[PDB]
Amino acid sequence: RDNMASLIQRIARQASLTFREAPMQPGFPENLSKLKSLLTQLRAEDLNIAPRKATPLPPNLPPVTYMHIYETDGFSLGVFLLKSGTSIPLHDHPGMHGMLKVLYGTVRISCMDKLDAGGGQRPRALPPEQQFEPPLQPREREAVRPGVLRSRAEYTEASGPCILTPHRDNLHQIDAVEGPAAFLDILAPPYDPDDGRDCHYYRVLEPVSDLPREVWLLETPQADDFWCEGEPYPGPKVFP
Ligand SMILES: NNc1nncc2ccccc12
Ligand SMILES: NNc1nncc2ccccc12
Ligand SMILES: [Co+2]
Repeated sequence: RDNMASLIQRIARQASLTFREAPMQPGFPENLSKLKSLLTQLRAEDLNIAPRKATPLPPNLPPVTYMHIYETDGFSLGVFLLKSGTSIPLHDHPGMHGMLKVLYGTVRISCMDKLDAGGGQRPRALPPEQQFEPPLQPREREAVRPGVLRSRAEYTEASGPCILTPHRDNLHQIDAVEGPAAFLDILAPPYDPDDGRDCHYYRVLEPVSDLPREVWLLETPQADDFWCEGEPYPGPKVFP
């Protein structure tokens, strides 16, 4: 069709409309569904990203890299590229909406939430006799929170986009399965560590089993061996 912008430009426009009057323009549910529809059409070749295959990882190379596409105050738009056998560790997205689309390879995504009384749960404190492996230091026991592990599935470019909300599937872990993988990620609002909106990491405690099952979650510092460095984005530019 004549004069159509690139798909990635149109994704960026729609995320901007989604996450920021006669006739009435779309509301949030309609805009979210349109954003989702655009992401379902996106292929790696639309970003000029050749699928990557396996090559031992030198200790100085990042396990994961990041391609910056665009960002505003409303959203961030970029690509994460995982090397073989790497993992984006379990983390949350506080108060955020998220949408991701696998471009190549296969990822295991585990989706979780911390219990929230605003949803009709009655979150309880960890019981004192409940023990774990490894055992919990006293300051760690006080910091444990209950949560629920909702799903743990493999996703490829043929899967629908994966969506999260402030209150549903807000925690996830992404493991690269059977070689390298990459996905396009939209986050809204973006992280802002200077304004106290950081990426928080977690571990699921193993005590002393189908889904969904309740679990115990402990926040933890970013792992020593996890870091994500930028690399050039080769696809169509998002203007301006
Ligand atoms: N930004 N660099 C790094 N950040 N965190 C962990 C690292 C581990 C090995 C090499 C580089 C690392
Ligand atoms: N699910 N992906 C991610 N979500 N939030 C923050 C991230 C930071 C680094 C790498 C991946 C991230
Ligand atoms: Co994430």
